[PDB]
Amino acid sequence: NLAPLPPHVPEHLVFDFDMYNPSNLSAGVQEAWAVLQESNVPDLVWTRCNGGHWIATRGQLIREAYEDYRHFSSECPFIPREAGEAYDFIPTSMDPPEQRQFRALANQVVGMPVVDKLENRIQELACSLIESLRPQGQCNFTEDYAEPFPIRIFMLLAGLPEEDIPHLKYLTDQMTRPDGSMTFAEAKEALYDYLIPIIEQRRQKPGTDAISIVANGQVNGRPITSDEAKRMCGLLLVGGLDAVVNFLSFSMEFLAKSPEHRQELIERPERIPAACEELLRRFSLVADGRILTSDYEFHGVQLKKGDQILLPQMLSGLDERENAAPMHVDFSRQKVSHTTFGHGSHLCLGQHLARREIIVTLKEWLTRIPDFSIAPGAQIQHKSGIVSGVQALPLVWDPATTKAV
Ligand code: HEM
Ligand SMILES: CC1(C)[C@@H]2CC[C@@]1(C)C(=O)C2
Ligand SMILES: [K+]
Ligand SMILES: [K+]
Repeated sequence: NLAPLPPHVPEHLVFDFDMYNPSNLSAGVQEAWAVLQESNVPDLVWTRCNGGHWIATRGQLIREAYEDYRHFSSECPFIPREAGEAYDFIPTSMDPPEQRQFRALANQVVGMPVVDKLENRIQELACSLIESLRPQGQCNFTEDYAEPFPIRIFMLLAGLPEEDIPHLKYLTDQMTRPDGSMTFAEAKEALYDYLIPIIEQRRQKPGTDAISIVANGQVNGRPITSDEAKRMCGLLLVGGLDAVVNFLSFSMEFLAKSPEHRQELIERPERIPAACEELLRRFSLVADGRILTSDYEFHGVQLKKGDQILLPQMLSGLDERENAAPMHVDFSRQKVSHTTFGHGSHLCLGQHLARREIIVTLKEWLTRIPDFSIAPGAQIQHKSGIVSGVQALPLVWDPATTKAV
C-alpha cells in the first residue's frame, strides 16, 4: 500500500514507483524502471511505496549522491527501512573512512589477481556445460547455465560444497527479490548461521579458499574478528550468487531475440569485450541506495535526516542524458556511459570476475551454438528488486547448426 506522505515532501514530486513490483514490468524490467525517465518526471521523486522513499532518476544525481558519502550514508542501504536497518554486511554497510580497511581485505579475495588465477577453471566450466547442452537442442538457461556457471566458480573460490547452493541461493533470493517467505533480517540470520561454524573451522585449520583468507586475515594490521569475518563472507556470497547469474540471462535473452547481434559477434568475435560493456549498460540490473545523515537540500529538494533515497545504478546508463537512444543495443557505441557496477567508494569489487565470466560465456557459447531462439510461445518474465532478474529462459536450437570444439 501507500505510506502517508511526510509533511516535508512536496506533493508534486510524488511518483508511486514500486521497486519490487513496477507497473510496467511486463515490458521488460529495465523498461519498467525507465518509466522514471519519461518526459514529465522530475530528477528526484518520492514514492509512497515500500514505506516511502526518494528515488533519483537521472545519472547526474545518482553519481553525485554516490560520491557524497557524508550526506548519503551506506549504513541503511536497502529499502524497505527494516531491511536497510538489519543490513550490516561488510564493507557495504560502512562509509569511508571506516569502510576502507575492510574493503582492502575483500578486494584481495575477489580482485583481479584472483580472477587471473581462476581463468582456466572458468574457461573449462563454461565449455563443459555448453558442450553438454549443445546436442540436446534446448535448455532452461537460468537453471542450466546462468546459475551453475558463475555459482560453481564462486563456491570453488569459497571452498564450499556445491550441494549447499540450493539453500544459499534461496536465502540470497530473499534478500534481493523476496517472495514473502522471509524478511531480509531472517534471510541474513540464516546466512550468518550457515557461516558461523565454517568460519570457526577455517580459523583453526586455514585453507587457501576465500573464506579462510578472510577469516584469518588482517584489517590494516590487526586480526579480523569472527563477527567481522562473518559479515564480510556473507556479503561476498550475496555478491557472487545473484547479479552475474541474472545478468547472464538478460544478455542471453536479448541475443536469442536478435539474430543480427549474434551474427555480429559471430562474424567479429573481437567485438565481444565491447559488446559485454554495452550489454552491461543496457541490461543493468542493480538498485540499492543510501540514508540521509542530516537535513540537506539536494537539487532544490529538502531532504530530511533519516530519509532513504534509492539511487538506481541501473538508471544512469539508460538515461538519455548519458547515452543517446539508450534502449538500443549498439556494440559500436562510442562512449558507453553507465554505473552498472556502482559508483564512488563502493565500486563493485567483483566486476573483474563478472566481466571475465560474461566474456567467456559469449565467446564459448557463440562458438558452439551460434544460432538459437527463445522457445516458441514463451512469455519471458522478469522480476524486480534490489537486483532484478529473469524468472526463466527456455531456449531452443537445431543441433545440426551447432559445432563441437
Ligand atoms: C554483473 C555482475 C555484478 C554487478 C552488476 C554488481 C554490482 C554491484 C554494485 C552496484 C555494487 C555497489 C553497491 C553499493 O554501492 O551499495 C557492488 C558492490 C560489490 N560487489 Fe558487485 N556486482 C556484480 C558481481 C559481483 C561479483 C561476482 C562479486 C563477487 C563476490 C561481487 C562483489 C561485490 C562486493 C564485495 C561489493 C561491495 C563493495 C563495497 O561495498 O565496497 N559483485 N556490486
Ligand atoms: C547491491 C549488491 C549487488 C551489492 C553486492 C550484493 C548486493 C545485493 C549488496 O548487498 C551490495
Ligand atoms: K507534504
Ligand atoms: K544497517
